[PDB]
Amino acid sequence: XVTFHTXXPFLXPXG
Amino acid sequence: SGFRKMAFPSGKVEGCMVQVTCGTTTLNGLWLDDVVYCPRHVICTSEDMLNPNYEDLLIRKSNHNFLVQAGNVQLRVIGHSMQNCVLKLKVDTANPKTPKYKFVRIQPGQTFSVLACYNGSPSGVYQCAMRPNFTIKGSFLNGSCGSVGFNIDDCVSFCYMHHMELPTGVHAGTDLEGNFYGPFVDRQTAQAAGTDTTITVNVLAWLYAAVINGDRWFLNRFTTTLNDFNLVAMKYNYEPLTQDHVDILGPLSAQTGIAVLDMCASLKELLQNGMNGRTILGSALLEDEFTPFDVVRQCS
Repeated sequence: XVTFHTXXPFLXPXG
Repeated sequence: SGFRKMAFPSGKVEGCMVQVTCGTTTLNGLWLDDVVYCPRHVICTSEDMLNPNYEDLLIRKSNHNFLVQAGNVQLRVIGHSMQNCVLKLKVDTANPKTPKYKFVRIQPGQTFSVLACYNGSPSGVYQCAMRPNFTIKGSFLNGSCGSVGFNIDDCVSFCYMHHMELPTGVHAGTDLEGNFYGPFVDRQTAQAAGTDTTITVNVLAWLYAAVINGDRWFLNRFTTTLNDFNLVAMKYNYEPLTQDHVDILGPLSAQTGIAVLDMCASLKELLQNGMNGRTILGSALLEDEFTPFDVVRQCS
């Protein structure tokens, strides 16, 4: 996936 | 004398950086007049990102679902709308430090300065180039979403707002009208960065900068045609040099006296026989992240 650099990041679904 | 990766001064933009929180999610926003601009995925949650419907999500949000802080001072959200991947939050106070500004979309190969911010506080400023595959090789950590890129013409040209990091360690974002540079999407799905190429006009501009600074070992006596140069360039995954690139190198050729095709010939040599362990401007690789304009600024 990709990572969103919130916070707080939206990661890697990935796991 | 000298040459360095040089960013525009950041002060005009520092005074526009706010913090924007939507429940659990936090990132930066750009506060211009009485609008705050931020990446619309601030209204999501991690579970949403797989396949998110931003249209509904925005309906269920209300003005109170948004906490905007500029320094210690809270700003009240009195309206919200969405333009492409960018959220626009209307606030009660107009930003007193709003500079003269304009929203431009940049071509691949053009450079901008990035003001990296965290929780609405600036942390540092560096230079970046829009790679030919519409990604940038930035430096961003968790919480930097909403940092912006700009150029200064006393008018600030905003041209980049940060959204995500691609798997290769490389970043993707939008313009301040919400449209992604390249083919990328603010949703969790498989997104490849394309194969990249080298920005020819920029490598040339850099070689001019070297000549201006006294580093001229790589100058040769030969010349070439634009077409025969492009035939060699493309073989090395170099972008084809265009007539419009040729005009833009104009100031550098005038200052040095070296015509553009003269330099193309010197570059052809470097592309074929390498550098032989020498440094042009202390660098052992060829640099393609300085536009001709960038060279003119530092060597004016």
